[PDB]
Amino acid sequence: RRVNALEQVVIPGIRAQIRFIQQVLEQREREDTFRLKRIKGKIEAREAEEE
Amino acid sequence: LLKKEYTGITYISGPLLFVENAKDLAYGAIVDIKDGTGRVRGGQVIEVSEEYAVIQVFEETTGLDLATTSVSLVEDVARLGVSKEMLGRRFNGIGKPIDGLPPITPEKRLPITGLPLNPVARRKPEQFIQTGISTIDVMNTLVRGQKLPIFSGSGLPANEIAAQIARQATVRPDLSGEGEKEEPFAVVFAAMGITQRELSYFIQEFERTGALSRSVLFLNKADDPTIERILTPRMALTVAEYLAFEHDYHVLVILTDMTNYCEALREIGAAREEIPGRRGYPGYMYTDLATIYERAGVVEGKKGSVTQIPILSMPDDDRTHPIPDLTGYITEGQIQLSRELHRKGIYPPIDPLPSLSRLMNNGVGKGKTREDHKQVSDQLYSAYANGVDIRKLVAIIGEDALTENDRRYLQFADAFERFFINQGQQNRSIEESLQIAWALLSMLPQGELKRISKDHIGKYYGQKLEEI
Amino acid sequence: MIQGVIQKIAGPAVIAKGMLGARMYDICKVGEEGLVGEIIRLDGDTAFVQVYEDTSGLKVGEPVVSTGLPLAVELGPGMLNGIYDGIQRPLERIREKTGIYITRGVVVHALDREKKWAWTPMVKPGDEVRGGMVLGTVPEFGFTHKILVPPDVRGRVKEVKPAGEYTVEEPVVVLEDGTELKMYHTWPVRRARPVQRKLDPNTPFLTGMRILDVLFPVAMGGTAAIPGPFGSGKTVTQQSLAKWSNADVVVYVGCGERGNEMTDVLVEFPELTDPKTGGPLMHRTVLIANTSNMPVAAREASIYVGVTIAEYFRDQGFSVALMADSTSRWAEALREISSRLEEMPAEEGYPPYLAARLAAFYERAGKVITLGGEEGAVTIVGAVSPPGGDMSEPVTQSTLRIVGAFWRLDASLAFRRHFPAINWNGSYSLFTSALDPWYRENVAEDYPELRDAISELLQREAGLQEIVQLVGPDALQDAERLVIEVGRIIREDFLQQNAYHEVDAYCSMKKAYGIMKMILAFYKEAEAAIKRGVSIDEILQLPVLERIGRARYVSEEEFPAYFEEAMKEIQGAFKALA
Ligand SMILES: Nc1ncnc2c1ncn2[C@@H]1O[C@H](COP(=O)(O)OP(=O)(O)O)[C@@H](O)[C@H]1O
Ligand SMILES: [Mg+2]
Repeated sequence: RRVNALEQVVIPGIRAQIRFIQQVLEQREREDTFRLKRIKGKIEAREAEEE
Repeated sequence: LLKKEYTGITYISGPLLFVENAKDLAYGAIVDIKDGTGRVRGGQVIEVSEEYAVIQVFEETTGLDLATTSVSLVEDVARLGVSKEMLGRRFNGIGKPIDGLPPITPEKRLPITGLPLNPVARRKPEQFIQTGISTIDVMNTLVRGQKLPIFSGSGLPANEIAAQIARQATVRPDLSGEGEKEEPFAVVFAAMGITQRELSYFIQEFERTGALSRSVLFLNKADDPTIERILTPRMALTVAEYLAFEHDYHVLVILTDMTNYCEALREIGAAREEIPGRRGYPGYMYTDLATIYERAGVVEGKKGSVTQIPILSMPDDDRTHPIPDLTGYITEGQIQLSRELHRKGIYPPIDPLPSLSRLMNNGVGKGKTREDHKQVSDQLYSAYANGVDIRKLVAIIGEDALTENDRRYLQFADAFERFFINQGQQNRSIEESLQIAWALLSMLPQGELKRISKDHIGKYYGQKLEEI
Repeated sequence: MIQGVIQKIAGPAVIAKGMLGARMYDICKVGEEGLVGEIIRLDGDTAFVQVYEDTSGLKVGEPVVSTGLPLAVELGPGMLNGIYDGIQRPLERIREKTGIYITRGVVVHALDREKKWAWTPMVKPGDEVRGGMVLGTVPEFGFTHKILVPPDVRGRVKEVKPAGEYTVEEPVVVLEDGTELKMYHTWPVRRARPVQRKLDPNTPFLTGMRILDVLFPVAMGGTAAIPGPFGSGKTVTQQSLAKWSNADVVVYVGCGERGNEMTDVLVEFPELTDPKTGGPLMHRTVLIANTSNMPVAAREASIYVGVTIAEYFRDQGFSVALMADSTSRWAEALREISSRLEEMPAEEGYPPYLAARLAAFYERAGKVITLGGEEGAVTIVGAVSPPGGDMSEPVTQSTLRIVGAFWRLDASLAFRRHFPAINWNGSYSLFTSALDPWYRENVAEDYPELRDAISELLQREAGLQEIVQLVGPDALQDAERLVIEVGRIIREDFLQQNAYHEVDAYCSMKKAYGIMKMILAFYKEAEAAIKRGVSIDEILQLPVLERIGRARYVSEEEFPAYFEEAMKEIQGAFKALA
């Protein structure tokens, strides 16, 4: 009974939680990359204000 | 009409190129790009301003140079030349014939983006379609004017199900007494990102059925330019709308593997440095998908209709992925396949619990199919859900703590999954399916049928199984 | 006025030049076709315009003309029994001029200028009027429409038109300073309409559903949110509220949803019956429709137009109910506009000022004392569509901080066809304690005790549901099995309700009260009979179970006769039971 309970219940929930956390972290990293791109664009635009 | 060329190219990078003095290019226009070797490319204006105009190229930018490239205007809005002679032809998604026959003569030239239908001009879909599948016709019935996609996995046979539905579709006018004639039926098949091994199957199935004489095929292959995948469903929907609302055809549109369309849209969006969405996808997919799905329906005062059956493969069978999630919020139901039923040889592997049809309640009933349909569907859903729950309980505890009621519910579940779902290549009428459904409900005792009124259990209850 | 030319076109955003002198949030006409736009940023000689219509085919150099006025609606007689787009244009008038497709550049009037209304004066020369006072009455579909003074107008009446029939644009009252008052007036959609006081709500908003009206009530001036995944029941629940609620005027705002639902509302409603006046149901309904394939920027305007109309009907002493089909589409429109503005996103791509807008929208509800001395109220019910059922996304979290009621939907209940699929464990309501004096007077003195007993039974059932699944249902004692079965009876016989049945679609308060009385009488008799040594499965075979099961299908007029027969059979069966 314990073997069946663990195998059919306990593991898939942990796996789903792991899969959710990975997606959240990846999304945050992608947003950080976008912000870094914008600040680099502003930095390059600053130098051309008066050559 | 005269032509105008622009040679002031100032910047080329990736898919974009800038034209300096093009102040008379309309927003969203189609341009024609020529290089020094004579090869001709296409493109679209995505931004126009006084200082420059931005043009994205439909395919790769190899071989372009600032010295010899010129840009020529084609038309202010992307249009498709449609005709009644397009039936039986094949096209490559951008509109050119690939069957070797001469091109068509357009009766009209229609914008491919379409226009929204006025909600006042619409009318309610109410004509029930008999598809020959018990799990569809009884519990997820399809109505003329509905958009009902199929949620599939990787190795599941969604395409065979779509072909079988296309073969067996009929309207059954006798149940409402609506004469004998058939208003002509048509099929528009659009394939995005399809492979040759798969495309050959659809070609052979259409040839064997003989439905190629009343069908239009738009084919976009995996090695084609990525932009041509975006334009493919829009032209198919334009042709379907033209036929249905100007020649009174009853068309059926099949869009295959819209996951390829969504990945192509992600590529195009990420190529222009935009803020991404849930999983890297663009944040405007909902509008882009709504501009495709919402073109079906029925119009007051007209005889034609458009019916959509999109097909999409769920990535890693995840129902919370952005593509199935955004498809669910727009379309009116879905048919979801199950890998567990496919593993044990059941065909078609349609799973009743995650399946849904929103237009069922106004396409069936008294005077449409018969009186007892709606209550039978509810009773089947409730009893099968209880059986699945009890079966889930058994797999942890074991087959020793079950009351005879729970044993009856398990018997109902395992008899259902065999007799009702698995039918093979059969073609079942609605009466046969309802007789089978009443046969299954007879295994439960009378007092538990709370969903059904006492008149109907006094009429149809008591029939035995007939798989003998 | 100030006139300029187009400098840059990019999506739904147009930048014009030569616009020096235009003001923020004014309405501009863009291009030769006169597309409607709005200023959202001023920069030197240029201005940033968002367009509420499709911008395909425009060219650089086309004229742009500013009107000098903000976005405003027309308020007056003739709005009931009508359907409007996002910027208040009648679709049934657009169709007769354009066809089955909606095209841009069409200009129509919001109120029909050619209909004749029976004017009835109420003031006389020499009177002094203020904002919100009543000048006269005009008949409508059963209602009596009051002609209100604009909130920012005061003066002394010089002359009044006599009784007769006039159009909406003919002046009926002329003031001493030369100001002419007509049967209609305009009001900016982004400004809240003033009131004297706001009152604490003390009367329930009867929705017609058992679980919402009993377990998680909402008041006559409160707000509620109904989040849920796809195919969960948000639209059927909001259309049932439109059909069966006790409000006087219902305003329906379909911000960015399907086009077939609007057809269903336009077809079904003219044939149904108004619950409280006997007329057609469509005579009390106002529709604002902006479908998913309509222009994106018009999603924002439709919400404001709907809430402004609801506020207008509040000032006449009516009780108004407002339904928003989805606010996530409004959030997506804000996100798209902010992306065009190249602003820095805060979280999930949404602009940082989303919460302020959501708070400003929900705050317009409440029970008030109008400027004319009457009493009115507005209720707002807003549906939220989280991506993938994730309740942690910013739209839900910003909504939960202002709403007084939270109706959480579950996909698990929707899979097993257990509708309305309200999660009774995650939902809550903050109006329950303030409605008890009304319940003790209008239904029964013991109603809150019965409700608390049912909630306690549900809590015990949920507690035992963790035990039964992995230990086995047979391991429980007789009392625990009885609790499980009574919880199943409550779940299937009382909480569940079918919105398409001819009888079960509507349920009164007294019918629900009788159902709880039946269930708790049965539970008391069963727990008494268990002490006598009777086996549990013999109790589940009692014929009185079917009487409780079929109770909700009994009609409202036939229910009291059925109730007494059940109240005799329940005692009789358990008396004869061993
Ligand atoms: N009270 C109810 N009774 C019966 N069916 C319901 C009820 N509520 C929802 N449904 C079912 O839900 C389906 C669609 O739900 P819907 O309101 O569209 O949810 P959403 O708007 O979130 O997609 C309908 O086909 C309907 O059969
Ligand atoms: Mg909905």
